Amino acid sequence: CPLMVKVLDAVRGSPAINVAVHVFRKAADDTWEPFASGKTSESGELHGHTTEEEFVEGIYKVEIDTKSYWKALGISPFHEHAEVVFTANDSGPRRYTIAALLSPYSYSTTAVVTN
Amino acid sequence: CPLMVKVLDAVRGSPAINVAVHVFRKAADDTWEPFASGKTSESGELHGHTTEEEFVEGIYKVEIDTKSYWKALGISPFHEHAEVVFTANDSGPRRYTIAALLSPYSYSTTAVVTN
Amino acid sequence: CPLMVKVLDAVRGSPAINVAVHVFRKAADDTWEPFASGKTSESGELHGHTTEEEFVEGIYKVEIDTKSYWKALGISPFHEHAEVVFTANDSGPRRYTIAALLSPYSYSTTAVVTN
Amino acid sequence: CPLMVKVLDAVRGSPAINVAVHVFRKAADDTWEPFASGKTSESGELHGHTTEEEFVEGIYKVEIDTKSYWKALGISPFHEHAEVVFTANDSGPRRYTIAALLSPYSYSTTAVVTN
Repeated sequence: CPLMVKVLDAVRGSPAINVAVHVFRKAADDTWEPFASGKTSESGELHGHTTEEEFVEGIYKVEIDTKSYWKALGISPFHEHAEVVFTANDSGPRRYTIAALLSPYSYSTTAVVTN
Repeated sequence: CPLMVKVLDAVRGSPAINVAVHVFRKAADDTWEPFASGKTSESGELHGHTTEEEFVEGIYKVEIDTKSYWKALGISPFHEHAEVVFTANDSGPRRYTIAALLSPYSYSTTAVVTN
Repeated sequence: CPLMVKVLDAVRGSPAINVAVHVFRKAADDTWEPFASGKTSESGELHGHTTEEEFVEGIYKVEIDTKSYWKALGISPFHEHAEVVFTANDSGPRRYTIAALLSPYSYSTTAVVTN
Repeated sequence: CPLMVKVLDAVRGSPAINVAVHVFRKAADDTWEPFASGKTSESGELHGHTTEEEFVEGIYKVEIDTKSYWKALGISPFHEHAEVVFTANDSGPRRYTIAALLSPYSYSTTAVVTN
């Protein structure tokens, strides 16, 4: 899998489990189009999305349903969701890991791009 | 100024100056309508393009043009922009400060909401 | 105020109020000597206990009592405190703002240095 | 291994490789005492420190030589190092992962505690 998403909960000090993640690729009309989606596992990971075949260069959007996650915990959140928009540039045979750290009123996201 | 945006550069330890910010409000037809925009000052702050009257409840999107900022500094960043989407004032009027901390392959964003 | 400390609560989306902060300066004998201390205000800021004359170059340590803060809110946090250690003014006098963003199992800290 | 340290570089979008990490445990005299140390691997991880035998409850300090890491890259950093001080509380048979995200003028750290 060329694109991995890892979500952490900065409140409980745990993986963020059962979080819905939708991945989209930018299409000609500059409209978003579904690409991949799933729920994070107990390790907080959303795994084997697409293969290296369909993971072409382009603009991708990763949308993390943070709001539903916090509501499930009884915690009042600020964000409607977390969005990560980036360019996949084809250079070395690279894996992208999108990491997200969640708190009710803040999140951070980091890309780890490895050979 | 019920909506303030503050942007910091985590690489230089400075305010992120001259960063473009666009604010959208979700309209009735579920599309995004332009609400306010500006560039951060020398103190990394974007102030009042918005009044308290005009800043009614709704879903807002703050999009920070992080890519142009890194590129103008000779850096090729991961993300296209930083997006912050939230519901505003739905329990009455609040002041919101959206803080963003920028690195080339990482950003974080935090909301400070005061009465 | 050449040394300012600002602390935010990522759980409540608010300034972190009444947070204890201790600043130490490394002395000649390689131990830490007490330099300044205070509690954050309602705006989450700790201001001037320091003058520009007294804030000479050296290695400084800013220790933020995050544990007492979470516990006073009914929360059992991971960390004992947040520590920030840095060399100050070694190319002439600067203004430093140390920003800390707090969650129970996570914190981040950022330095903004201006001339 | 009951305690893992994972370090990321928010500048290059990579694991932070070859970073020196020193772990200390709080001793009776309220002095720090060496516990474990090593260099992060190419995956940015410092692995199999101690066993569950010697990883008892107590106050631990993880010190990450961020300054040497940035100097090796030609990047001028703010921090002397990053320090993470926490309490290991013995409850479920738990693994602690200490994650650190580094930028020249900022870092964040998160604990992921898992069964």
